[PDB]
Amino acid sequence: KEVVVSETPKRIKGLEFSALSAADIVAQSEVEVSTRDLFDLEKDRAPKANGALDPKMGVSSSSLECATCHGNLASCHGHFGHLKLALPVFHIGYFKATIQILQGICKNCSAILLSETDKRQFLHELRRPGVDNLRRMGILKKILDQCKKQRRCLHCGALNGVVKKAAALKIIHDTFRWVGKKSAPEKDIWVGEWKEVLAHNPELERYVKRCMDDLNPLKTLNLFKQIKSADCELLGIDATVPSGRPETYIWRYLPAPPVCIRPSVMMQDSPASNEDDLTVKLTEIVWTSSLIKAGLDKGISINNMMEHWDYLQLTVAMYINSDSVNPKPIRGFCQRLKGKQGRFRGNLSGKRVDFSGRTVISPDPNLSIDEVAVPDRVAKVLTYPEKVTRYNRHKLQELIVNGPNVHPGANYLLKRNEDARRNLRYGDRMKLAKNLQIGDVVERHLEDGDVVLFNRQPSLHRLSILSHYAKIRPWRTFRLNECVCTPYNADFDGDEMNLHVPQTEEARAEAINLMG
Amino acid sequence: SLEQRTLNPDLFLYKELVKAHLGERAASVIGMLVALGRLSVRELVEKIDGMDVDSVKTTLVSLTQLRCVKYLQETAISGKKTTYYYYNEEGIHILLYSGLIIDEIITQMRVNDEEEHKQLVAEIVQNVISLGSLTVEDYLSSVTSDSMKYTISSLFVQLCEMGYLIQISKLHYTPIEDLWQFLYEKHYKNIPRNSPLSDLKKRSQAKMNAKTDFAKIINKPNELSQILTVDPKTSLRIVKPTVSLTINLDRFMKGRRSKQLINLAKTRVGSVTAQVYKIALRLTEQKSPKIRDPLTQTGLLQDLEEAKSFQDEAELVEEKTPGLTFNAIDLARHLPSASLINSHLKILASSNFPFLNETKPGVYYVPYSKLMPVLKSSVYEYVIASTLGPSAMRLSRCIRDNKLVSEKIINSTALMKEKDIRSTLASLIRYNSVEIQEVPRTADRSASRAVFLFRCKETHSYNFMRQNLEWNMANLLFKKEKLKQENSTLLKKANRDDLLPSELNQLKMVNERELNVFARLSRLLSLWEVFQMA
Amino acid sequence: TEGRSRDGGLRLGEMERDCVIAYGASQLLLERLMISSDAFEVDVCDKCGLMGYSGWCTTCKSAENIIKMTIPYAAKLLFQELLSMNIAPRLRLEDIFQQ
Amino acid sequence: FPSIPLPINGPITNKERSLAVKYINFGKTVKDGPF
Amino acid sequence: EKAIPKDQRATTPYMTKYERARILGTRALQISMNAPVFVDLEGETDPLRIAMKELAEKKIPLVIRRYLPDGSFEDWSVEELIV
Amino acid sequence: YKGEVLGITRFGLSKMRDSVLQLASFEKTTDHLFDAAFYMKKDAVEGVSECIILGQTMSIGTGSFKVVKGTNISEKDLVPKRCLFES
Amino acid sequence: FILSKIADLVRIPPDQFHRDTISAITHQLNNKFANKIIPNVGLCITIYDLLTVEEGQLKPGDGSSYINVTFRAVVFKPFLGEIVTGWISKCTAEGIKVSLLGIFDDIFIPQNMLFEGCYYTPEESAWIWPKLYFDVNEKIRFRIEREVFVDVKPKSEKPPAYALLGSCQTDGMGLVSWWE
Amino acid sequence: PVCKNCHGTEFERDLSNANNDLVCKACGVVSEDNPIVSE
Amino acid sequence: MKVLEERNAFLSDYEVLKFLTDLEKKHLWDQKSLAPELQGITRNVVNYLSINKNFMSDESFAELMTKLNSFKLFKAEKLQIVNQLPANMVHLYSIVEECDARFDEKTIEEMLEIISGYA
Ligand SMILES: [Zn+2]
Ligand SMILES: [Zn+2]
Ligand SMILES: [Zn+2]
Ligand SMILES: [Zn+2]
Repeated sequence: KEVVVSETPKRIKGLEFSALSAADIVAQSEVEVSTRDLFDLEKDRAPKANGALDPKMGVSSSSLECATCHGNLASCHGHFGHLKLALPVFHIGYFKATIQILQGICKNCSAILLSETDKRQFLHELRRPGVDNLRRMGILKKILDQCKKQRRCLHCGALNGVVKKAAALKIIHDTFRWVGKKSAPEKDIWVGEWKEVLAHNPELERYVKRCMDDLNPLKTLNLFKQIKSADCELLGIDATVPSGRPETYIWRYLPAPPVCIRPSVMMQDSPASNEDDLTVKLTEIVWTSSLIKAGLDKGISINNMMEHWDYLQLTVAMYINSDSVNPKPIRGFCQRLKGKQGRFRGNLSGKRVDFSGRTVISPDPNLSIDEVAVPDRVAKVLTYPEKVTRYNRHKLQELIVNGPNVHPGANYLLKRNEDARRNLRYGDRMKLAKNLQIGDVVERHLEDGDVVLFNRQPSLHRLSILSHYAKIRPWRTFRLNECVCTPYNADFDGDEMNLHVPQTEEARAEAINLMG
Repeated sequence: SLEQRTLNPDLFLYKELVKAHLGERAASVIGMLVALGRLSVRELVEKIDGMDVDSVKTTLVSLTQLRCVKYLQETAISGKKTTYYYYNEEGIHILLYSGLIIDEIITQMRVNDEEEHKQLVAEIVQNVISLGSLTVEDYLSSVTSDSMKYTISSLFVQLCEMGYLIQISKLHYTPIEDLWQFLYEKHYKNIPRNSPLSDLKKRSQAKMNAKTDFAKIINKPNELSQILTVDPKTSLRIVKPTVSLTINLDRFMKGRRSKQLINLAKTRVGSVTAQVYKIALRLTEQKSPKIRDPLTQTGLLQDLEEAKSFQDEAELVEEKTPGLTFNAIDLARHLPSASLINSHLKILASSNFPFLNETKPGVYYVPYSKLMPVLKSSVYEYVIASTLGPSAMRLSRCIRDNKLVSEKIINSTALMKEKDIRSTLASLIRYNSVEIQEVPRTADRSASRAVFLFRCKETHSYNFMRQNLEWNMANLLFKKEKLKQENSTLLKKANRDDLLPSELNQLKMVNERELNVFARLSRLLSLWEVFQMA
Repeated sequence: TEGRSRDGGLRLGEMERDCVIAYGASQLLLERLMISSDAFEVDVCDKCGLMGYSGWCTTCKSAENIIKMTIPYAAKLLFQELLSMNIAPRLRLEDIFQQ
Repeated sequence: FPSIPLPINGPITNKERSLAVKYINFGKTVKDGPF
Repeated sequence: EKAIPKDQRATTPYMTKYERARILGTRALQISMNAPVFVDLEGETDPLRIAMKELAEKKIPLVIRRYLPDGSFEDWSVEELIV
Repeated sequence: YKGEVLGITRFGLSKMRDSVLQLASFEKTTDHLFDAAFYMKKDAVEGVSECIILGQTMSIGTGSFKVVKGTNISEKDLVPKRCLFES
Repeated sequence: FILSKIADLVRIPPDQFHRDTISAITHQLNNKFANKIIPNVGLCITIYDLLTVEEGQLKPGDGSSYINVTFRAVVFKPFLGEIVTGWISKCTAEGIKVSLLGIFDDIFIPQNMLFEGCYYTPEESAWIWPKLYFDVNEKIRFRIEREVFVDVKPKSEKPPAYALLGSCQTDGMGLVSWWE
Repeated sequence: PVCKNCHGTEFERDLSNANNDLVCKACGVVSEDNPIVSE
Repeated sequence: MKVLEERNAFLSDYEVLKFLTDLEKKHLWDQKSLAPELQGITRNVVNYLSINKNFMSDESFAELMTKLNSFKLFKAEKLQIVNQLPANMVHLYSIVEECDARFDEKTIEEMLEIISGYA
């Protein structure tokens, strides 16, 4: 019940992007992957304890069950897990945009290296209603030099030089720009603070000018954490969202993807599973980040753990983008979204289509233009959905009783009540023929009158793909007329072309009147 | 509570102060000013959603009256006058300290006892600023006509001339940077063309004059020669009744810093000399040097040859001020013995904490600018020793005086076993009281062939400790009103009567438990405010 | 599946996608590239808009604001690969009608 | 779940139990006042 | 930005190449959803071929709503266009 | 049409038309997506190669106009049945 | 017995093109609204009339015609003090299960405005009276104070959709044949 | 394993026309369409 | 789903039987065909309220009510007393407040005569 349900159909007006927080990861996650090894030695069929291909993280085979949503392999949409790092590291994607917003702030009190009446002129060029991405990113080139051409801040006056890379993927702050006026307090502290270690082991005198202060991912996180909300608008980010802080641009938590993305493919070269390269990277993260957290608690040497936290910085910057290995190379995330037909060309722009076929061509004068001739062995595989109506009811009762062996018959049937389909080579057909509720859909064979596309495989121009009528002929090749071979520039010397058959009623009508 | 603990700066403090004791409609506007900086009403309505244009002005006049924002006007040559509105950081600290000024009138006005305005002088501070602004006619025209208020009106010149009741003006309700500009442009238009020589000094010729204007124009509220009326009838002296006045934060803040520093005495000496130091401390509070230093707020702090002068003359201000350098003679009459007056003060100079140390012979005084840097490092190291191990108190002092320690001299200078120093030092990289300094002895900064050096870095460790407490104040404030959301249906019944005999249990055990919160907040606020003496 | 021995299905590439849009045909382009190839029924939340499973959002756990739609499967798995590294593609929806 | 508390954990003293009364009636004035 | 009557009717009066590929496109799947035809069909099948016959006698019960690029309507009944 | 002759390279598209889903299908994919989520951009999808990835109806050709069914009715039978309001 | 001016869109499958426009919009709104509850309004019984009707749009992939339409339907909202002479067919040991027979039976109304000697007696009676009793399947007067509307689905019988608040505070409350 | 209409326990994978569906011989209702191969 | 006006107006209980009986009339001969879900609720409204009247013209329904609302402004209770225990004043005591101390004339016996008129 006695309660209504009602919702309009909706659309998508546009994508809009953001990096999500260090608190929205555990919001959408549901498991945790504390432990390391993927396979318990219980020697069961699905041994996965906590930190593995977990059965309530997803399901990676057809004989299992997803313990969260439910379903075997068609019902599971995939679910996220999360990790928890021991101490933070840098993001290899945002690595450029975590120094270009570190060249702007001070390095002691961490305020933007700008005066007060100057900055108000800058963000006045943001508030006007005509601003494009051509000029929005252009005017941030001027906000950054003006922070780099300004040596000392406002709130403590401490001198700030330049900060750049150190060419693994760590960055250092070149703090000393003296011309001849070396009588600065911080320079006097620098020679005063450093002279105490000259007493012991004075071999370090060839290491003076190369030594320089670091910015490790535990200083910068506790450096970004006190830059105020009021000046975010001048260095790229906006406020008013939760994840609008700059604290969320270096790894402190990282999510784990579902196993639908990274499925455990069974090669069946053995009774062992060929586990893909993406999980064994996600396990070498959780083993390095485990013994660090137990390392600082139990107590291990500081010169020892500083390379473990430098290994884990180098490992998380391989799980994303494997260009930074700096050497059979491991495939990563970024190593498959780009490339020649990795994504975006062979998966999203250009897909693989059902209901197609590819034989050789051979000439035929005796049929008309707009009729391609089709062999009958491919004419009783390529079906076409055909909804029952009172106009075509007396035909479609005569056709379902032919069966899928004589030519004008059907391959399947889907009633309005039924949910999946019904095959027609199994079970009695005449008892199924007589009922045929007027609302349902049969799938007849291809028959002469249908609307069939046709293209050459190297498609030079827009007249390389044309739409034809059909005619069912009893040989084994695609006959077509002589005059139509000029757009396809075919030559009948052994080459082959493929056909497409649309399967709506509004793309069956649009292929003729626009591509006939 | 991980949703709170991550993406919330000091904006989480300023949002829930106005959300606690004020309506919901103003917690959304001051949350937008801090998150965006400054913006006028013509684009404030574009940022928020759910508030009409004149409903913003109705919302904006609420925090106008309590001085929770600060305005500005700057016109254009082509356009009209635009009212840019900023955020007030000192007007809302009053709403933070608001329970403590009531107990600050009592601990500073001790001449009277068994008075019949104890219930009233506790209410006048609740009367002056919970109404917003205040003037003299607003309380004398009350429900009581006479009520011996000639005593009560003459009671307030005792309570205004001791401080923190300064007449308000456009100075306190404008910020500090938008005043300095147009006077610097006035002093630049005061000196014209027709002098080509040393034009960089001519640009600074206004700057030497604008300093003398700056300390002048901030004394205009402080100056007491125009705040009270000499009137030859029915009295002797009285404040001018046409004066719009509120409370002031500074002499409360200077009195709190003085209250903060007598507790260092009770540790470094017993309680005899701790009783001695209170008397000479409290008498210099009404004229002490400025804590917040409006000189150093915003301006020419960038260059050292000006930044030196922000404490060169300021120490000469403290040394050559007549009204605090006490003679060490008049202290005996204030204590309820010029030998014991000098002798119990002789131990102050002998202790290595420079209070009552540097002076002229015979006339002694407590310096400030070389003292409060030693208070801030003394309180912070005891917090580390209080909440975590005493081994960290040993290590943090060790790297302090020993500049740039390595891991071999740390076992020469201090004495602990090697396995235990990893389990204490690694708790100090996580919280930033130590740092790392690296020397690459090989090519391209390789980590296993490299040794590491340590440092104190005596600013980064105090910023993180400041904001480690600004969150914990506001997180305890988060469980203030959220506790009052459950059990709310009988808080209305407890506010509609001015009796189920079993329901009353569920009103006291929620009320005794929130009694702990205001005491826990006051102790943490004493732990926080030390880090404001910048 | 690519391969005649792997039971075929042929590749409508990117050279042949541009040949279709030159005709102006805008309904079999939608049919040949998600209906007969890659259809999948995603239910996505409206505010803080990102997809969830059968009836949940599992990031604002209220299970109230949900719209049934359908997109290609190869954009369901982009919106989780692009989400696995820290990029959040928030979806913003309108209704078709009432311009 | 987190350890290591601050040392400010005391049963409330009547020296400051009166101090906590001045807070709750301060906001009761302002909230029940104009705003 | 609203309905634009026959006085301010300033587009071409001709059924373009994309109209008759859409009107026939969206009429034809109505016939496969048991919608009633208007024309005297003979013994005949294939709801597309009964849809392009119905366009010859101009008995489509539809109307084309042309949007200008400035957010303006424009309506044209499908009998009114000639091809 | 934007003020300067500009090529069809990487250097030529980042000043011609900026929209992140379309630029991902060109050469350098991920370098346009990370700085997209940094600035927290917003692209409304109306391009040809952006309504392919989402499975929505293209805006050019035979998708430009929209089709409406007439309601063949007027106000002559849309009167209410209101009677005996209050007496 | 009051109207409620609401707005909605309604779909029409293309086999309903022979039936004219107002006869079909009435049908496809009936099975959407008949014996239904509205979130936070009430129970629409049957659509009263049509206020204005717009022109039918087409989703391009669908082929049907979708019309947005504003109308009012008749819905009962008695009063916050309305007398209602319902019946009963259920009794329990903590209140009284007074439900109007025929229309809805999702109502539990208490007796919290009566005297000090009320409990439950499990001998066909409500309680012992200090007085002709009342039983099921006869006209029983009961009025209304309040109602509670929630629309919650906490996924992981007491139907919480439409529950009224009733009392029997004065005399004659429990049976209509006690008076007249 | 079990049909929704006849509840048989024997299924026959039909590969006669390259569909590779899964269906019983009792009634003829397909149990799973579009197989997901282990690539 | 936008509710424009929740309580647009009032409608009397007679049109809940009057327009609904004309819906019963063009409903393929209800109640006498003895020899979906929308018609059971439609049937359960007609038999409920008409029995309450039984156990008629609308012009006579109007003349009694215009005399019934002799109130100054608080009238709207004149519409609810159409089938709520007719021909009794001890039920009219419990309907509307503060009318035991306001109506002490032959009005309360004239409202007895109106409520006994149609009953
Ligand atoms: Zn699941
Ligand atoms: Zn600084
Ligand atoms: Zn959501
Ligand atoms: Zn079966």
